[PDB]
Amino acid sequence: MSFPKGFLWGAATASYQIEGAWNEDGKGESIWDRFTHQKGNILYGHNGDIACDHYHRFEEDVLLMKELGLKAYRFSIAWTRIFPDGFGNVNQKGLEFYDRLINKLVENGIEPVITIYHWDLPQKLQDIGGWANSEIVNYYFDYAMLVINRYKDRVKYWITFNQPYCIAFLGHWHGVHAPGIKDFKVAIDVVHNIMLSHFKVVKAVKENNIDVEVGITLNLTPVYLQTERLGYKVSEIEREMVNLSSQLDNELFLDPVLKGNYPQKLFDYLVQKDLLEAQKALSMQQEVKENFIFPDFLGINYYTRAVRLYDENSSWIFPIRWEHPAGEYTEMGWEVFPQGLFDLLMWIKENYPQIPIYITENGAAYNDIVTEDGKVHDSKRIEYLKQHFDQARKAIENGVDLRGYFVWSLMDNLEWAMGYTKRFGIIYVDYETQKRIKKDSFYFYQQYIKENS
Ligand SMILES: OC[C@H]1O[C@@H](O)[C@H](O)[C@@H](O)[C@@H]1O
Repeated sequence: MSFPKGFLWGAATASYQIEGAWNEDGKGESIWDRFTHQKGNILYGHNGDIACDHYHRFEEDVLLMKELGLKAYRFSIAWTRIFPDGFGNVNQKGLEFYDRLINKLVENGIEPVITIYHWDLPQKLQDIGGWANSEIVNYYFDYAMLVINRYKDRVKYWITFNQPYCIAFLGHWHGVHAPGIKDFKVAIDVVHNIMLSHFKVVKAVKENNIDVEVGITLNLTPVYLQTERLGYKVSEIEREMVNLSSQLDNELFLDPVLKGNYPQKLFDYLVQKDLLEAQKALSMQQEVKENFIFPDFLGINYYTRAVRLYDENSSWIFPIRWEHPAGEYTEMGWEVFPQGLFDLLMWIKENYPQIPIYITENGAAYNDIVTEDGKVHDSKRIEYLKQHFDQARKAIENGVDLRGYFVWSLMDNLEWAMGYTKRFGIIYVDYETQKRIKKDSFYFYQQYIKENS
């Protein structure tokens, strides 16, 4: 069973994680510039001031992509490089960088896939409440339409948002991501404003007859029951409560994007527990129904699963706990579970309308060391990729409309609050010299693309 003709074998990055040049050429301050410049937020006080210096070295990086034989390259645009203040003055030097990057990609036969928002909100917009302020929808819209209109001739695939779960909950509930806010109700407001922002862009692309594909990227976590792993009888309350908990991860974002409503079971529970105001629940349902429009593709970020069970006295917002099955784990503490990719894809196929699917991120963090001969023998990363590739092939064989696969990541980069301590690249980056070293996984992926295209 072969991968389809034209399958987009890719690699992915995000602007804040690789670009550096955080205050060059009139670039405004982002919430991640602010967050990493405050003590106690990032391991080892790492920041994205320099990162992989991709802003200056993009030409050499594109050459590595060509050598690799990528069909596509997924990256994000830094809003603050285009509108330093979020709205108003457009920065010509910002636009010129992405002009040069995109042209270089096109010259090398690589399909650009652009994430419009990958977490780096302008701090000036955060100053007025960021994603919690419904004015953000229009500011985002103007930014998105500017870049789409400028690049639509060279860029066919656009992703409105990457991982709304993180933007909302990690950014505004747990506060482990920028902007570091800790309020569940604010986080739900953010979810809603993201959905409206997304819908507005999809609508404008259709209504203005812009010939591009617009999607959104969600991290999805397939949830499994510890009780079933153990062979016990599953109680009704357990199944119900674990289902609720997994709706927070998955359905809360899939349902509005693909069906035009929020999951009602989740909302009923959140209102009952005074985690969501009854009025807001009704308004959110109505506004999403009014503005809903089906997208052109679904982007899925997949890394691992979760195993859960009922626990009446848990400190989580649902009475559930997590369990840790035996097996292999990455430096992130994430279970290596390729089967979860297959189960997830089949579950999307069976429970949602037909839609093309791209795996916009999948990869693994291992503690790479460079040998004396200047190599990186990341055989565990290779095994991780090989097994997930195989599950993707199996999903295709079972009728999933999978159209691409982007490895996270093209190169080692700043892993947000974990700093540079987590290496996901198929290319090693020595942060002292900015040298790029092709890992063994680079050559494995190169070969894999060659024999599956
Ligand atoms: O946490 C590892 C990776 O998770 C993904 O879901 C995010 O989109 C990436 O930006 C991040 O580097």
